[PDB]
Amino acid sequence: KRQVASGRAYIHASYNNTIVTITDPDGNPITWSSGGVIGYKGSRKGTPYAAQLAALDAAKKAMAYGMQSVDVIVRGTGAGREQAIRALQASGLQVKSIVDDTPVPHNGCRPKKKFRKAS
Amino acid sequence: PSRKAKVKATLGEFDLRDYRNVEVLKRFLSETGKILPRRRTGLSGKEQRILAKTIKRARILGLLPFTEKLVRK
Amino acid sequence: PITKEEKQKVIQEFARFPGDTGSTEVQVALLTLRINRLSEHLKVHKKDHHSHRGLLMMVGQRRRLLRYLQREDPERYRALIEKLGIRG
Amino acid sequence: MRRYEVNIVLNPNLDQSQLALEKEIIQRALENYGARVEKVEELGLRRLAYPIAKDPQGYFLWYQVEMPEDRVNDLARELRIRDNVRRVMVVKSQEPFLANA
RNA sequence: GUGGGAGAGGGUGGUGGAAUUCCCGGAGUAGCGGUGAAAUGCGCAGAUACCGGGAGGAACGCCGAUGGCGAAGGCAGCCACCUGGUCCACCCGUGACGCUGAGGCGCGAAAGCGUGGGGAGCAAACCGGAUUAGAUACCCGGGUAGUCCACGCCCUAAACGAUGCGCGCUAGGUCUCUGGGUCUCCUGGGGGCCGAAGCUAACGCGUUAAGCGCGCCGCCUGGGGAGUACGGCCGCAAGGC
RNA sequence: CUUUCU
Ligand SMILES: [Mg+2]
Ligand SMILES: [Mg+2]
Ligand SMILES: [Mg+2]
Ligand SMILES: [Mg+2]
Ligand SMILES: [Mg+2]
Ligand SMILES: [Mg+2]
Ligand SMILES: [Mg+2]
Ligand SMILES: [Mg+2]
Ligand SMILES: [Mg+2]
Ligand SMILES: [Mg+2]
Ligand SMILES: [Mg+2]
Ligand SMILES: [Mg+2]
Ligand SMILES: [Mg+2]
Ligand SMILES: [Mg+2]
Ligand SMILES: [Mg+2]
Ligand SMILES: [Mg+2]
Ligand SMILES: [Mg+2]
Ligand SMILES: [Mg+2]
Repeated sequence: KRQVASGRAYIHASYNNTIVTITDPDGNPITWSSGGVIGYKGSRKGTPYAAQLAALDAAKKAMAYGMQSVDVIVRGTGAGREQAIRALQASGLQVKSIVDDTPVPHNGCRPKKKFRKAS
Repeated sequence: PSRKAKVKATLGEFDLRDYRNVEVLKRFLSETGKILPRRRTGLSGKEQRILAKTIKRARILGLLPFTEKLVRK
Repeated sequence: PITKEEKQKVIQEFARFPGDTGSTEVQVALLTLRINRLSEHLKVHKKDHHSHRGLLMMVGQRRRLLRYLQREDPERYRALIEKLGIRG
Repeated sequence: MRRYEVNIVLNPNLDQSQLALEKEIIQRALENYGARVEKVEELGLRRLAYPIAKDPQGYFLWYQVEMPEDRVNDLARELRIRDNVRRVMVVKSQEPFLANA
């Protein structure tokens, strides 16, 4: 729609679902996709497969905008993560780079009980 | 397994207390702005201790980072 | 902080004789310095307890010395006080 | 009284006038607090490891000085006021602790 | 005393970056979230994911330890100021000035209480969604007190080494923190492990004694009834001794 | 997932 060629591919992996978002060279989203975006409705949005489908979806949708090169940005430590990274690669888009940038507090907020007990 | 050189071996004399010598201070950081373990900085309980506080000084002055982005993968 | 000089002016001021650093008057003298110095610090920081435990000790260490003095040379004692200001 | 290392980083986009402007100040500030001034170093523009005040660079200052302990904090208080003064870090001066030598 | 030393010891002021939340702008669209699987919930008043700006509270990644400091409770971003303890060297000064300690006074984690302030995140109670035979629970979505600050109070604890304090005496080996020295080692203070002799019901302990001794304090005397009742003292109350 | 009693 507005030719962008190169851009960023943000993978938001996790235990509950993977979701990728292709962006324009400076952060603004071109197109996005997720496990929900596709078929899977619940328990398997996380499955590595779903992650693949999503990543693939995100590509196509984004290649139509003229995309064809991306610096991947990995966030979150879930399943399907490394899988989507491979996906984007097998997709049209050229994976010009890869970077895990999962955020981590230098110790700020008391985590939910679900996440506490660790130290 | 940690079987290479130490940020100390690969280097000579330097002021562990010098918080401005960004040049050599950098050497003591991981692929990320994280302070290396004595395990690999080659330093000692005492030296490693002073480094830690010096690096922390540089960081506030903005000479060294607090955290970096991991490339590759 | 008590400066070296600060301290010296005090020791000489009490030493029973040239070089007298460890006499009971010098001690009670020196301690008394720290005590008053500590008390001032504690008027401000009423919540600094670990320091105050340190105070309690000096005081005890003092009265104990003073006691010894009064038990030996009541004059020196009666004098050491008046000179300082203890028991005030 | 006691030695200190007053570190100061100011806005890397000042015209030579604006620069000497803040310096003439840093100076007075110092003089206002009986801070004598021993050797100094001015590295100026340097590449920060992280954006400070949205700006990716900073003009560095370093004054080794001897001043009254009772007023090292105020020296800082005062110094910080300036908008062009982005960071102030005073430090008690320690001997070096050379390593691997 | 003089000269040196290491430390997350304490109090006050300031200050840094990461993250969460909310708000504002941009870009973007159909879900996000959560689970054993789900649902409650949130999203077209545009959420989730992404970039930028701001606000705020609380906590300080790596260093980090198997480490250090404190009498204990405890104490870790960084800077300054104020202040406690402590170790080594020199043998310089006083000249038994010592040890212990009923009572007293002070300190004392968490929760809790009072007045005021604060409130991002988390979360008793509670409001719901699941599971189940039920589920006043564990799981999931919300959520108030509280958690944070100040000042005052409460004083408990698996407040643990489940080991009172001090001093002297009794093989070594090994690892480590911190000081001194004639520094492939000697010596001093601290932390661990293994072990002589010896001790111990055993397990274990073993120069950091639970060994051999002296001094002082505290405490025990079968279980339940019971840390209850009564009385007294303390506390605003809860409740404490 | 939970998953009592004899
Ligand atoms: Mg002598
Ligand atoms: Mg004599
Ligand atoms: Mg007695
Ligand atoms: Mg308490
Ligand atoms: Mg509390
Ligand atoms: Mg309250
Ligand atoms: Mg909650
Ligand atoms: Mg429920
Ligand atoms: Mg809940
Ligand atoms: Mg040993
Ligand atoms: Mg040596
Ligand atoms: Mg030892
Ligand atoms: Mg030792
Ligand atoms: Mg035996
Ligand atoms: Mg046996
Ligand atoms: Mg043993
Ligand atoms: Mg009975
Ligand atoms: Mg009453």
